[PDB]
Amino acid sequence: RSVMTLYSGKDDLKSHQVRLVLAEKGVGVEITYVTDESTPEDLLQLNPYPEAKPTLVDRELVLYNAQIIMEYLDERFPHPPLMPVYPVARGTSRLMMYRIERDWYSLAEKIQKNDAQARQELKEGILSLAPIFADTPYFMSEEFSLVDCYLAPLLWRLPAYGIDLEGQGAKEIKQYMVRLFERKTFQDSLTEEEKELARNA
Amino acid sequence: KRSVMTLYSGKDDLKSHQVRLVLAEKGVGVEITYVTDESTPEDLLQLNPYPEAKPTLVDRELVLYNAQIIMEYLDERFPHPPLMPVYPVARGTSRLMMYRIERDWYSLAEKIQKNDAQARQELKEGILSLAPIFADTPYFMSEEFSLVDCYLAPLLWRLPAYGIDLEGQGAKEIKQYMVRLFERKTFQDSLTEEEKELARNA
Repeated sequence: RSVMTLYSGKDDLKSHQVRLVLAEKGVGVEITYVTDESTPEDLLQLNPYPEAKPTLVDRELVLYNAQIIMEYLDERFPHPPLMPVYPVARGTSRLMMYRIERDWYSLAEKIQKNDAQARQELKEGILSLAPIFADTPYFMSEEFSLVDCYLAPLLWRLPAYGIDLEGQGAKEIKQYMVRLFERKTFQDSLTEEEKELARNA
Repeated sequence: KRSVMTLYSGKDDLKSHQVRLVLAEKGVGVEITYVTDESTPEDLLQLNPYPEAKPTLVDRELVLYNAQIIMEYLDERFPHPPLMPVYPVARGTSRLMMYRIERDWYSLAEKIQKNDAQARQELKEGILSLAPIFADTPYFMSEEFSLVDCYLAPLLWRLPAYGIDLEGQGAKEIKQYMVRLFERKTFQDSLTEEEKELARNA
């Protein structure tokens, strides 16, 4: 068909981002799910790197790296805007996205290997964001953006990460989580595997 | 407080040279504070929380690190001349090529400056295999000078210092692109004295 193909993980944190963005753009995509057990021959030629998900294929153009995909989707499908307009705000947005992947997505990898230092570090970091959400309903923005597409998959996996939010700042973050998860686009972007993380853990 | 942007650049740093090239291409003037691994200033220490804290651009209350972030900021805040394509598909390709240069080649250049002899050959084998694309276009997958060339110009300049010489077939196209790249007045203006000294002493 004349429709984009997405090679996605079933439980992958970065594949969930792309799926959330495609839902926010309202675009229909053919999703082929890939496991660590077996990575398809089609994807094997299209993606040269060990980590193969997410990969978006469209006509001639093949793209990997999740932020490259997310920025392409925002440039190809402008409505609704998931990035700010002015270059200063766009710089800050990109920088926050960089620091979320470097400081927190890395911690989560360790938390899946049951690191308790990383678990405490991520909880402390998440709770420190509380004074942002007393200013703006979303991350440093009045409107939902791509930075919220970094935080939403991460904060969804918080019971599975063994993280329970209490103390000062919990009320503010939990409200932000409500604004994030109650979105129809978020609920539609969930795989059954991703849905099973909440109601079991 | 000062009404001009401040770049915290390295003297021989690869990613600092990218940012310096882009600022030269945009024609915008900047107070450049040079930093060594020996000592990093109190100002820079407060704004950047990472071990490797160069390049760092500081503008009013906005601090930016990561070279690709800074380079994209500069292209968006200073539109003339455009160093990125207009259409979304071309922009995605450019970003992917910029991603692969840093993942595949810039990683080898880290290993060369340490010890590695294998990384020297791997970078040589990488560049010479990409030689047919330079026959197609005057710049890397582009008819005009883009940010992809801003990834290649710090790399190919240091090619005598890496110990890689133009070898066999394909190297005619590489050197012709290199001479097209290095003879830009923006490139020569972006070079530090340390970076100039790599050319003559190797």
